[PDB]
Amino acid sequence: YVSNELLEEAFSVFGQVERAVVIVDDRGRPSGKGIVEFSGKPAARKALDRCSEGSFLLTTFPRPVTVEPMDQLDDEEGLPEKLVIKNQQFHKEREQPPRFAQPGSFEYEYAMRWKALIEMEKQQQDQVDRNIKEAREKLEMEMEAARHEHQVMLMRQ
Amino acid sequence: VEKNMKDAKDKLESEMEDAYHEHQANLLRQDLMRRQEELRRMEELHSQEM
Repeated sequence: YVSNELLEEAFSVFGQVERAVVIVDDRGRPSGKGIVEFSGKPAARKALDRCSEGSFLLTTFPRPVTVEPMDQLDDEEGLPEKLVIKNQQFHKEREQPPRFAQPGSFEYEYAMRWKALIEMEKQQQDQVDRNIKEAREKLEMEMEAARHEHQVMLMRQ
Repeated sequence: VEKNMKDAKDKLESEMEDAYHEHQANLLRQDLMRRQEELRRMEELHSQEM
């Protein structure tokens, strides 16, 4: 449960926040991610290192947010033809135009190998996602136990 | 009567510090017992949850 102003104010400690909008998909539920942009590079670096070495927490739910530098994916320029190197290997990779792979040929077999490798990659990524999800679910089920134990130990101290 | 009382006042003056110490000790003990009661209650609740 997050809001744009929540990220705007929470990260306002490290510096001025020009924009802080939670990445939200079409339906409206949060996607579990967000984008925050500062004004100065030193402020962003300080926030990044403080969050990495520290535990920046947002709400009552004691789950801090992981902070990493933003990679910038651009889709405006794309890639024009003239900015390609157009060197020798480009001609090597442009001997024949794009087309379907003829069944029973070498191209079809090697494409089968590539598709199998890609499917195995997807299966491994899904397995990692499942492991992370189960670990998080197990970690969430013990909210009350750990909190009560810490209360016990602190107050007995 | 005057002498007996002169003595009663003198005696009651002597317990200035002792009664104060007793009162402070007693209030500290009451606070300690109520905190220990909280301790046992929340500890057994935590044990049941575990």
